[PDB]
Amino acid sequence: SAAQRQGALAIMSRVYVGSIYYELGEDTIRQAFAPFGPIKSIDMSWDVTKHKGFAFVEYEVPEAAQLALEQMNSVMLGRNIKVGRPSNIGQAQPIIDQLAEEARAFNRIYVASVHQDLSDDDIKSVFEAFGKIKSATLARDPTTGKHKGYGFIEYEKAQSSQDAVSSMNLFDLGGQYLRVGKAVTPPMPLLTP
Amino acid sequence: SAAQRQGALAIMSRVYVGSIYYELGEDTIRQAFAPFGPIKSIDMSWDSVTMKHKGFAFVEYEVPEAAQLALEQMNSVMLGGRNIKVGRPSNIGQAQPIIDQLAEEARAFNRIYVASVHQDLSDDDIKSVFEAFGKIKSATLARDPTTGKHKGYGFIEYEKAQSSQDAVSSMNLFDLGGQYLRVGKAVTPPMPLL
Repeated sequence: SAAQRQGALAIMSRVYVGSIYYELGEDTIRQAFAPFGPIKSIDMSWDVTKHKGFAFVEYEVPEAAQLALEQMNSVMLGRNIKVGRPSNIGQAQPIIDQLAEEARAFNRIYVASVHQDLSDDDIKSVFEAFGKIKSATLARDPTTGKHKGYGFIEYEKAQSSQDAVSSMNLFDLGGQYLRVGKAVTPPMPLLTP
Repeated sequence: SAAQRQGALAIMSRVYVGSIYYELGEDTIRQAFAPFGPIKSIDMSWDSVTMKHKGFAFVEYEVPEAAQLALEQMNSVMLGGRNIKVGRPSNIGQAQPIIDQLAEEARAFNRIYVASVHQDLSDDDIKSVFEAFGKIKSATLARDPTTGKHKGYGFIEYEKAQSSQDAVSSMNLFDLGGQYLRVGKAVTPPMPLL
């Protein structure tokens, strides 16, 4: 149902961050996870005595959490943090799996850490180098219209999309490294079909 | 030094597996991590009084590449959806320089690691399937010295970096037999001590 696919997406957008050093606060966390997408919010455990060592970071989109998942299982001054999906995924797993399946019918990729000055056509040009693009569009603040550093690209061909992730992830663009990954949800996840 | 590059490789071959459910034993762990490479050994915490394990263990592979793939691929579920967490060992500090040094040298080669290679596939089979992404300089499966039977994994070297990149991008999780190859970029140079 629309409401269910909505609650799965919500859960799909969260990552458990564990083993947070004791001096580290929401700001270091935020700073360390933002390259995968603008942080929507963060829930840090709280104790008497400072946080219980863990938190929950929520992105605006599932793709961000997936990239963060895959890329942050590492060090906040060699091995401290562990990253993972939230524990109450069970009941939502069916729809999530259902979503991952629908996503495969599209050759859609997610791009993050897009420098503020790059525009849509810039994105289109760099990326259209792996294949004919059906669409490439950066997300933006409705109020302002300024793009929020990430977006989605749709290729005509699966190989094109595959080549792009393989080639452009961690690609140095400005003093920033793009974070690229395959979409984990279909374009508009809940119409009527 | 030869001895130092040796101790880094040793550390590079280990992954911390955490949040192990309380009934799970060394066998489930072994079974869940072997697709990335044959397990050399496993060290499971133990509580001498409770009379059970402390929830974590240390799995050692025969090679660093296995641990890297396992690292990247097992941060997931052993009954539920999310139980296990995977990571590198905590005493990497002193060895980080050499490890970084190793990762740097590895980039001068277009070498990939392939695991979960079915027992019947031979070297040339590997060569053929993979030579489809580029001219291969070498493709060779590891084997038991005693027996000579290949141990399910091996290394391939392409002439070109794009070839190697296309292969990992294309062949990882590639269904070959009732097995899915685990492919990844080498993390060490061919013979890290000469």
